[PDB]
Amino acid sequence: KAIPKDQRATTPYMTKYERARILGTRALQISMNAPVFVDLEGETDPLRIAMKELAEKKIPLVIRRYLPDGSFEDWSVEELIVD
Amino acid sequence: IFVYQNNITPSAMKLVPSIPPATIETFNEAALVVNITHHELVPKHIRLSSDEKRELLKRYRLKESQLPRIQRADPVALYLGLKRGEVVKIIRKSETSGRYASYRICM
Amino acid sequence: MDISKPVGSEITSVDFGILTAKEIRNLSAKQITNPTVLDNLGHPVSGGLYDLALGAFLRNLCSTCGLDEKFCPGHQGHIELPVPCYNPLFFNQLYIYLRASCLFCHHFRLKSVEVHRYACKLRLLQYGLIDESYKLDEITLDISSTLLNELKSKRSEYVDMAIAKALSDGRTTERGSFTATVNDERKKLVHEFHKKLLSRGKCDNCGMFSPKFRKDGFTKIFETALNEKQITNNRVKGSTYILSTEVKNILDTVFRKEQCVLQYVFHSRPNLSRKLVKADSFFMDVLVVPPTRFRLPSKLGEEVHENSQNQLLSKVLTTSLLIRDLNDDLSKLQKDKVSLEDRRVIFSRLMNAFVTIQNDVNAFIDSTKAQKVPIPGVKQALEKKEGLFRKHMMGKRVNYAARSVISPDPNIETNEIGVPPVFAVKLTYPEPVTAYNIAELRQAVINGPDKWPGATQIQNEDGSLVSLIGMSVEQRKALANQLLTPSSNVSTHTLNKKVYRHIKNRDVVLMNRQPTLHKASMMGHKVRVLPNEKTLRLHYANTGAYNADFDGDEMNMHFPQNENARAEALNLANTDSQYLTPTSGSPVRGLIQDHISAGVWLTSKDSFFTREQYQQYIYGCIRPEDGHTTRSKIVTLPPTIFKPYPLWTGKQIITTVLLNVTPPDMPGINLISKNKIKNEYWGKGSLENEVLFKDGALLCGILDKSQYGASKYGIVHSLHEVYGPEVAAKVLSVLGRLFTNYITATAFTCGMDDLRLTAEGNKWRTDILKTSVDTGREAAAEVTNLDKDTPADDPELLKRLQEILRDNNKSGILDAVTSSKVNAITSQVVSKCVPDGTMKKFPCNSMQAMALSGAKGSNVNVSQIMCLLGQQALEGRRVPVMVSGKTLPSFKPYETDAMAGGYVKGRFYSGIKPQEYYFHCMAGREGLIDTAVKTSRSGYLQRCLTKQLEGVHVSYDNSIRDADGTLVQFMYGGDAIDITKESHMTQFEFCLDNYYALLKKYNPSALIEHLDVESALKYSKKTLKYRKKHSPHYKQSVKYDPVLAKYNPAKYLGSVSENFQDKLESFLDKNSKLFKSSDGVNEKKFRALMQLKYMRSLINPGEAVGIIASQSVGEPSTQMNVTLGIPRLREIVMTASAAIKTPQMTLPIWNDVSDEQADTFCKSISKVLLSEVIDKVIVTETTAARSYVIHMRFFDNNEYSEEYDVSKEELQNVISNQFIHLLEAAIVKEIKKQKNMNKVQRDRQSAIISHHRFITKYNFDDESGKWCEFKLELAADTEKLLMVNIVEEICRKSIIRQIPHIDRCVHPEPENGKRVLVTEGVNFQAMWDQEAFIDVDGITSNDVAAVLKTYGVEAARNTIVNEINNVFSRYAISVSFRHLDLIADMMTRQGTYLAFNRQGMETSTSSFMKMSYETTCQFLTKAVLDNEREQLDSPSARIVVGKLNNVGTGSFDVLAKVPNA
Amino acid sequence: VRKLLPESWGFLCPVHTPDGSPCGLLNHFAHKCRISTQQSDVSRIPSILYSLGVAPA
RNA sequence: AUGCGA
Ligand SMILES: [Zn+2]
Ligand SMILES: [Zn+2]
Repeated sequence: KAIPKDQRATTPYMTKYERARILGTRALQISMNAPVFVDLEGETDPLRIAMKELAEKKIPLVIRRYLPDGSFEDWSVEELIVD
Repeated sequence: IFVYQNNITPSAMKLVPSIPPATIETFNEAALVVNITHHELVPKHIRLSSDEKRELLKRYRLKESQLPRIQRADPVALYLGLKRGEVVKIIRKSETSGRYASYRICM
Repeated sequence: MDISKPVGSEITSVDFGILTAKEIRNLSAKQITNPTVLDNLGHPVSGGLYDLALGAFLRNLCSTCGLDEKFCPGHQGHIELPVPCYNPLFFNQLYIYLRASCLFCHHFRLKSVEVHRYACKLRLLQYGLIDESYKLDEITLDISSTLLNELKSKRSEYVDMAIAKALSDGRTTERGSFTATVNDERKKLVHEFHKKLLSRGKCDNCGMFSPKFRKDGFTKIFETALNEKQITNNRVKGSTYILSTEVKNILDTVFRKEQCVLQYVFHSRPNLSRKLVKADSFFMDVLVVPPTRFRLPSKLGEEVHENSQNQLLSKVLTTSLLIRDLNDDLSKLQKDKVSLEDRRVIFSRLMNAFVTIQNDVNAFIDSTKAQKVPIPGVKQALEKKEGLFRKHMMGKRVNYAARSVISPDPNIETNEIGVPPVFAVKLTYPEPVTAYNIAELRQAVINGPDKWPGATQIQNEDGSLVSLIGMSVEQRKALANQLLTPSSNVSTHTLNKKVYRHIKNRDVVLMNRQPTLHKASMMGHKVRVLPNEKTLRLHYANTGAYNADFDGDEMNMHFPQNENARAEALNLANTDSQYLTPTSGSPVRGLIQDHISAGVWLTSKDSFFTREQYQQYIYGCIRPEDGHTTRSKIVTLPPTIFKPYPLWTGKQIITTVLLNVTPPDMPGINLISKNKIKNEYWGKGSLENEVLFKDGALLCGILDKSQYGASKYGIVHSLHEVYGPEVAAKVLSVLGRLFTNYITATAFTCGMDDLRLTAEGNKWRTDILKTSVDTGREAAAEVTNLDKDTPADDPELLKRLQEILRDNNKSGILDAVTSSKVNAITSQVVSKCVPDGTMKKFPCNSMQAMALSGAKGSNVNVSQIMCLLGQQALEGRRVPVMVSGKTLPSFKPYETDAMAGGYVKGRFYSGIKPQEYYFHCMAGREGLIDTAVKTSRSGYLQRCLTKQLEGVHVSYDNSIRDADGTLVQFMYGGDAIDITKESHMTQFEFCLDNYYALLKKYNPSALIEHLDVESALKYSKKTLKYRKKHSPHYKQSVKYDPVLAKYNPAKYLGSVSENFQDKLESFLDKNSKLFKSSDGVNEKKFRALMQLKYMRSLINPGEAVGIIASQSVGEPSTQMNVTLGIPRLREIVMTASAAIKTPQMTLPIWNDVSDEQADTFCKSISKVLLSEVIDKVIVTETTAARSYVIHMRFFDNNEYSEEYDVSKEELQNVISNQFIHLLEAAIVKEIKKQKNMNKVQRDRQSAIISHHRFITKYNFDDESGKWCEFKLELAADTEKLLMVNIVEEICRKSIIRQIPHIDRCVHPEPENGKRVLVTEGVNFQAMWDQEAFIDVDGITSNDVAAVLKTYGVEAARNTIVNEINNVFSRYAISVSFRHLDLIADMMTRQGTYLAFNRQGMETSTSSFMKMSYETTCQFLTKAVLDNEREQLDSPSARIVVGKLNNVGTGSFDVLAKVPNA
Repeated sequence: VRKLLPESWGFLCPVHTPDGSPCGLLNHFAHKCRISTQQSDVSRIPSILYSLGVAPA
């Protein structure tokens, strides 16, 4: 099932759905006391915090893009063109 | 290719499959009066090779049975002589994309 | 749900399979034997239906776990059925297998070697090796046992080889092979197999004669006697009722002896469990007992009624106890009692009792299988409208939800929702407390449940809940200092407390308005709590997406409880992401009514404003403190007029707002749009339709619905395109405030003065309306076909008009012609009056303003008030007429006045005469009927294909795969373009006037490092060469696929449709002179920009394009010679009917084909019935045979020769050969119902007598053909018949000329295309012989099935997409071709015309999706009988198991990178 | 069945009709409509008809 | 289930 990193063939861009799930799950982690890797800068909404974390790509999440075969491509946030 | 004039008897139709040495195809002399591949709604059907088929099945990571189907008794399958398993590439002109390449598996 | 309580044991699939009595007895918590339910008048009977082993009850703990009614999950008991009975669900199955066996050998009556061949085919189809399954048939060679064993050896060898190859080749696996086509080939094989199994009407393996088996229907099988020829044949080869027990004892042994085939017959996939196939699966030796939890009584307000399950189950237990009592009789009798026939009655007890208990089990299963409002069984409980699946699984009630009447409010954002403080204090979010939110949640707790952003409850990390419903400020104060307490238990150290905070101004909420008709009708809005409200407050801009109106409309407000649902409702479903519909990509969100008329008034060159007024309107619409700007200060323009006084225009105000809402780092939007107001209205030289936007500054024209509401390139659409949805939304809120405030300063009104015409306008109106008096009768005499000015009282006119009244078609012509003429009078009246004759014009006239700007109204409405109502119609034609010939009592019979037909000359401003009020009442009512029925014909259109395409989504490879994985399309619409992006993808000039802005959006230097900018561009150069080389369709140089086939269009910039590439290059060439007017942009940097726009406009991996398609075909079909509208769409999509109601075949006629030749061919193909040529038939029945002298007096030879192009000789052949033979056969059939004269003519008559047994004479008008007389003589024994009626019937059954299936060829007027002839029938083979007039390559048809049979699958596919495109085009609806093209590809996924109903659904692979549509129990039965396994791919199926949906955000997984040191 | 017919002029109201499923099914009598509640003088009508020239059946 | 609101 492991698509080799040299062989990843999918869209270099983060889909709106990918961005949505990343921001939701990571926000939920910050709201459950995941260590924040950026200045809280006053904020109280965990979702806006996760948005800041996306803006600095500090997010430590990986997207597993599935292919209907079952092969998948592990992509970092730090590479997938956020927008 | 066996072009009958009016009919072939079902007993002879039991002879049609009887020589796995060489395919036998029966055709109606009245149904040959027009080349359906002549028609404006029928895009270009191209028979794929065994290697172009194996490549197609690799690029999309899927089984043969998961492609779109073309019936074995489809007139166009009868024209091209499609055997079972044969994939045909259909180049159709689309009202939006222009030339568009689709595929069909003959099963 | 709680995020604090994870699980990591998710269900991955669902296996189906039959239970076993030993399994039930082993798991069973108890045997229930006592038909009692309650005891001691108030206690659960021991070992009865309400034993505590079946769960907790009445504070009695579950006797099987000791758990309370609030804790015990309950446990399932079982009943030891007296006999075995029959499983109803498989009764149809076991009956077949009973009919399939041999009773003297106990084998299948099909050849054993042929059976083994069937096992081979089904084994190859478990692994889905179809090509090999068909290749098996070829293995071929009194038949020796060595030879039949040689066939079994060779076939097993083929199975072993084809398997060894396929497992070696990985083309399958130990786990089988399962796909839609494999399922279909299995159902086809198993069907032919069952036909062969049933075909043997005597055995073959043993040669024995099995009895015929009959059944009662659901409780008894009988065994028919045999014939002494077959019984003595059985000896030389040497109706009775049977019990379920005997069937079980036979079928056990038969199912064991045929286990070898049935191993694959009863599995669609390899039976890894080596499960024996037992006959006890179709019979019930035992009955289970559901949990008491699900058997609680029906208490309705006060009344406690026993559960219907208790009743039917108690009936099984009572009847079973009676049969147990008969077994008491066996202990009773059966010592020997040698001659006590007394048991002859107990034998009536056995037959009656046994059928009775069986019937009662049936009734408990299915009420419609027993024998006045019978309590429902589980089959009724699961299906129909409810289908437990539909009412509580595919849709449910939900918590954290409210419903309320919506109220308008322009001061909120266009993306927000005004929540009344009852909801703000009654809706909570479970907020985990941290170091960053401790202050806010401590305060919210301090406020308490009875305040604003307080909080209703606190959930500890230990799991316990502490309600604040009644705590005092002191106690809540105490808890506020404990929200941050330390850990206490290692079991809980990882958690943090939760606070159920009220909904507040930082939460997103999902608003839904019933109609759901489309995904755009349920969006996420940002909550804004409004004080002293009681209604859900909504901005006007959303009302055209919900199709909502403050008339009384109610809306559902859903509050999501999870950061995943928050993030999605703020990022995916949010209103801004819904500015365009996927149906067409036209904006559905804009300002409305008053805001439109306010924009029309403010933007007039006549509107000036003083510095005070201008600045006031500006801060009125822009609040920098609200984040309404990208400047943090305010900026302003110089006045339009420096002079006498500093003056600003309204267009300068729109300039100021646009200059203040757009980002300072970007140039102003440049647009040339148009208005809905012709320039003529602003003067003889005024120019106000050209809307001009230069660098952010409106320089000419006004704004209206066409601009910021029209959602068609206008201003708002252009801002959406250039700066994106956040800016366009900001623009909408700013405009809504600007126009609301300006409507506060100047307002808008309408009144009677706005409705009057001048004395002149009434002079023209009355003068033109004097001309309809001739029109009424003039048309009546045109349709009647009588001389001009024919008196309105001519008696012949009245008789002709009665002839017309009695004919519905002639009346249709009279209505249609009178309608066209009086409608010509209407058109005259309006075109003369209206805009010129009004008492006050334009601006000065608000009534005209609202229709002409398109704020509200139409020019039709304005003409209906100011001019005339005009012709009323019903179902497409004029007023109904009474059988007396009167359309109203006050009208004399056949009144030729236009008014008497329903033409109302009166208008709403001066009223309508009562005779006219009855007609406008007719049209208005029939309108309300159409309005009330259209919504029932669009629900089934939505759901019928929405069930099918819900699995249909975008694979990550851009290919469209279903949730199964079966590929539907290799690209979306063949371009991978998102409709919600495409709108400007082909508007190059606009992009050019805004080049630098789009270069600032899609700046490539950020991305040019992640992709390739050459490979695709190079393929584009070589392919553009080969494409210009081959720029005939099917004799081109096929060698180069399109660039989209060879490179992922998201990865190598330049992989684009050849249509888009072609249009772009052609634009760059045709504007090289515009490329000689620019500051310096070039077709390579501009072409690079447009390629990058194309890459950035592609459909995202995981898009729910199936559902989007289904809604984009359904939703617009609610607004709705051949079948049109919903019945046509149903005829295609819903049924894929091989029998169109109006099958037509279009025939293109060669350029060389004359019009006169075309009319000759139209006559030459149309059918001509014999009836059509007969003028009169005289039968002189004389009866001493019974003489029938049948005289057929035809038309004149030249009459039928000029209408049907047939001769008297053809009439001779048809009469002498066809007509007579059919009539003579009909006369013989009527008997069964009972029980001059020249030599050549004489030879014909005698010869026809010699060909027909009844006929005696034959005299024919050989001089013209005017009649055909033949004498028929019958014996007295013939009694009586209605010979005239027989003749008539044969006349309409005799044809001079008929092309099979083709009725008529008509010559419609050519339009928008080549000359063609439209036939009313479909027969391609027949047009193939007509090639000398018809370019066969250009024949088309509305009949999908006929195309599939003749021209193949791609032609039927293109016919579907064309036919549906025609259906929507008829209603002038835009629908993206990508939707129709997807739907067509899905209907042809198997190479056929696979409709979207249950029949087509059968072949889909998800058993739960089948279960959850229709015939739930039938799909369940076919699934269990297969031993099917659900791979849980269907979105519906996945919902059934409570699994993350695989579409969209669930199309992938998220993992985390974690430091290891 | 729901089509408003001209026979109803003066008997059923052309505008008193619900909106929805019942539309056309739930008519309303006109404000001047009456319903016969008896029957009368049928016995003398034959005598006058016979006098008017009706031939006895 | 009937009527009915949207
Ligand atoms: Zn229990
Ligand atoms: Zn037998």
